[PDB]
Amino acid sequence: MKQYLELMQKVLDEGTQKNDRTGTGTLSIFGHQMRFNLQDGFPLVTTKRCHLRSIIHELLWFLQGDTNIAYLHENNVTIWDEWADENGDLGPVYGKQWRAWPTPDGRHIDQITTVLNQLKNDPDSRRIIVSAWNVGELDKMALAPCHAFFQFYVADGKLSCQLYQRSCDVFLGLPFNIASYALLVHMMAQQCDLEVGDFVWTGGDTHLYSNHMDQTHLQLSREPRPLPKLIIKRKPESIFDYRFEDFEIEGYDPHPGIKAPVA
Amino acid sequence: MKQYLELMQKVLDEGTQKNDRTGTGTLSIFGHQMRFNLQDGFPLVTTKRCHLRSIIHELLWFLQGDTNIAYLHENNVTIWDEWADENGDLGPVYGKQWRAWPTPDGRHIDQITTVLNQLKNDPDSRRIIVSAWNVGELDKMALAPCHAFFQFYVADGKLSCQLYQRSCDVFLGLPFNIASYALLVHMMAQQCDLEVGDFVWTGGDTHLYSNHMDQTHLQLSREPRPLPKLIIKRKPESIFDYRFEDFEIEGYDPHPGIKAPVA
Ligand SMILES: C#CCN(Cc1ccc2[nH]c(N)nc(=O)c2c1)c1ccc(C(=O)N[C@@H](CCC(=O)O)C(=O)O)cc1
Ligand SMILES: C#CCN(Cc1ccc2[nH]c(N)nc(=O)c2c1)c1ccc(C(=O)N[C@@H](CCC(=O)O)C(=O)O)cc1
Ligand SMILES: O=C1CCN([C@H]2C[C@H](O)[C@@H](COP(=O)(O)O)O2)C(=O)N1
Ligand SMILES: O=c1ccn([C@H]2C[C@H](O)[C@@H](COP(=O)(O)O)O2)c(=O)[nH]1
Repeated sequence: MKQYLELMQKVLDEGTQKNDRTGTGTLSIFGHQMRFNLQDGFPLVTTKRCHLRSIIHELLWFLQGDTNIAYLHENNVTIWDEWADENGDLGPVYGKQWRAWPTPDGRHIDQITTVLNQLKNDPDSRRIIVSAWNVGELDKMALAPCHAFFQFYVADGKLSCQLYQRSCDVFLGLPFNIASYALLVHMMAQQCDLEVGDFVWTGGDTHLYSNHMDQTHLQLSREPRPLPKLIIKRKPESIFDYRFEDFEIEGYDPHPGIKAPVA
Repeated sequence: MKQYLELMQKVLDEGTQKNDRTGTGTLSIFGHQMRFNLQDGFPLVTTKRCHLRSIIHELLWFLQGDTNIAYLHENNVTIWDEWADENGDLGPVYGKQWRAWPTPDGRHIDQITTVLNQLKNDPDSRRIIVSAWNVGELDKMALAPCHAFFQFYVADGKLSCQLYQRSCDVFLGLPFNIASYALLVHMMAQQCDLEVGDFVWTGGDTHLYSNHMDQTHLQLSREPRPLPKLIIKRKPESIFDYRFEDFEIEGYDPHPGIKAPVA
C-alpha cells in the first residue's frame, strides 16, 4: 500500500547504517507514524502476496493467553519455532501479559476484558490501554515484546487503535504486524457493536535489512492494488470465542509473492 | 514552536467534541507525532511564557524515585498539589516505576540505571525502554501516567528518544512534557558522552480543553521566536547527581504568559 511503500522509500532515503543484535546490518530510522483508515479497506499489503493464515492463528493464540507454541504446532504455524525451549514455552510473552498480567500482591489483570469493558461502558476514557511490556518479567521472556503497547480510542461510533512497535523489520515483519492489529480492531469493534476507525502505527527503530534490497526494490517497482475487504462470516458471543474459519478476504488480488531469507 | 502550534491548529480543525473524565469537554484527535532536533535549539514554547523552574525540579524529582511532593514544596513547585493527599503522596507514579519497578517475586528494577548501561555497553540495542505504565499498580496511583513509556535510540554518536503520551493536555501539559523529556536527553547524552539527537513526541488522545479555546486563539496569533540554548554548568558524577543550579537557559525571550484554568 501507499503508506507502506512510502515508508520503504523513506528508509532508503533517510536510513543510517546500524548493525543489529547479530551483525547483519540495517538501514535504520527512528520515529515514524502511519495511519490506516480501516473504512477504505483491510490493510493487507498487495505489492506482494501475503497470507492471513499465520496472522490469524497467532492473534487467536495471543488472545488465549497461552505462551506455549503447542497450538501453533497443531495448526502448522512456524514463526515461533526458533525461539521456544523443548517444552515449547516462550515465557510470559504477549499472550500472558494480555490476559494475566501478574501483580506484586499476587493478583492477575486481564487487560483484554478491561479494554472491552472500557469500550462498552466508558468509551471516552483516555486510559484504554494494553501493555505487553512487563518490566518485571522481561528477563523471563524468550524475546522482548516487539509490538509492546497499544491504545484504543472511540469517537463518532468508530473504534481507532494505535500501536507502538519498538522495532520493525519493514520488509518481513511490518505487513504481518499491520494486518494482525487491523484484525484485532475489527474483532474488538464487532464485539462492541462499533464501526472501525483508524489504525495508527508508530515505530521506534524502523529499518530495512541489508539483504532485502532486491526484494524492496522489486516491491517498490509495483503499483499498490485496491485494498481487500475483511469478511467475518460468524459473530462469536465473546472476544475469546473466535475461530480460524471465521475470517475471509474478498477482492484480494496481489502481485506475485516475494520471498526473502527469513529472520 | 512550529510543531506545537501546528498540532494546536490541527486539533481545532479536526478535533471531535468529546466529554472527558473531568466533565469539562474537549476537542480530541487520536494519533500524532512531532520531532524536535535538539541541536537546533532547546524545545521550550515561546508563544507563551513557560517557567523552566518547575520543569527542572520535576525531572530531578522523577530521577530520585520519589513520589512525595515534599521536595516540590521546598522549591515552591505546586504543579502536583491538586492530586496529592495530606502527606503529599501520589502513589507509585512516574518516579517509583523509573527507579524501582516492583516485580512479582519481590525484587525491584531500576530502569534509569538499566538504560544508562545499555546506552554505554550496547548502544545499537533496539529495546532501550523505560516504562511508567505498571498495569499491576495503576489502581494505587492518584492519576494514571500520561507520559507512559519512552524509548532511546543511538546512531551516528547521537542520542534520540521517543515518548508515547497516551493523553495530552495540549495547552497546559504538552509544553512541560516536551521540555521535560528534552532535558532528560541532554542529561542522558551528557552521562553517555553522546551528542543530542531528536526528541520524538507521539500522542494518543491529543486534545484541547473547552475552556482553553480563547487562550488557544490568542497563542495561535503569535509567531514562534528563536529557540533558546540549554547550558549545563557541570558534569555530575551520574544521572542522579544533578542539581537545579547546574542548568541555565540562555536566549529565552517569549511572548507574555497566558493563564488558564486546570482541569
Ligand atoms: C511481524 C511478525 C511475526 N514474526 C516474528 C518475527 C520474529 C523475529 C524476526 N526477526 C527479524 N529479523 N525479522 C522479522 O521480522 C522477525 C519477525 C514473523 C516471523 C517470520 C514470518 C515469516 O515466516 N515470514 C515468511 C513466511 C511466508 C509465509 O509462509 O506466509 C515470509 O516470507 O513472509 C512471519 C512473522
Ligand atoms: C505536563 C505536566 C506537569 N503537570 C501535571 C499535570 C497534572 C494534571 C493535569 N491535568 C490536566 N487536565 N492538564 C494538565 O496538563 C495537567 C498537568 C502540570 C500541571 C499544571 C501546570 C500549570 O499550572 N501550569 C501553568 C503554570 C502554573 C505554575 O506552575 O506556576 C501554566 O503556566 O500553564 C503545569 C504542569
Ligand atoms: O504529564 C502529564 C500529566 C497528565 N496530563 C494531563 C492530560 C490529561 O488531560 C490529564 C489527565 O487526564 P486522564 O487522561 O488521565 O483522565 O492530565 C498531561 O498532559 N501531562
Ligand atoms: O512483531 C515483530 C517482531 C519482530 N520484528 C523484527 C524487528 C527486528 O528486526 C527483529 C527483532 O530484533 P530486536 O529488535 O529485538 O533486536 O524482528 C518485527 O518486525 N515485528
